[PDB]
Amino acid sequence: PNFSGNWKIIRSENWEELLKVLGVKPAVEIKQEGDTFYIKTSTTVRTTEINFKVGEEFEEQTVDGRPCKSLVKWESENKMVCEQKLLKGEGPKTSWTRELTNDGELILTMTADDVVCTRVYVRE
Ligand code: NA
Ligand code: NA
Ligand code: NA
Ligand code: NA
Repeated sequence: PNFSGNWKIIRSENWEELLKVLGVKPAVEIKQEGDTFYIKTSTTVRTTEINFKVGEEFEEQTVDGRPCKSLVKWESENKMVCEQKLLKGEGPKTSWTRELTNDGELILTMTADDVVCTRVYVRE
């Protein structure tokens, strides 16, 4: 399945704790063509865009905001996983996953050391 769409958030669990264990309502637009992705995430006041291909390193930021090199792999046909490494600093191990349900929900998880936050999106 293909992750393209305009995605609205419907659930969120542990965002502040991801935030509270770390230092410190986004809409998401995805275009996927094969293994190539564009993901734009925005709130009312902030926006960011990433471009990556599965299996190719790229640069982005950690939950707490620090510069990182990322690499995405497929865990299955419906789920991708991303390992991150800070470009400069020491820190918690951070990563994220995105997967699609058969019903077309997009589930994001974000992990910072042992704390996991889950966000769920549907297409609008
Ligand atoms: Na903190
Ligand atoms: Na970030
Ligand atoms: Na952040
Ligand atoms: Na980290």
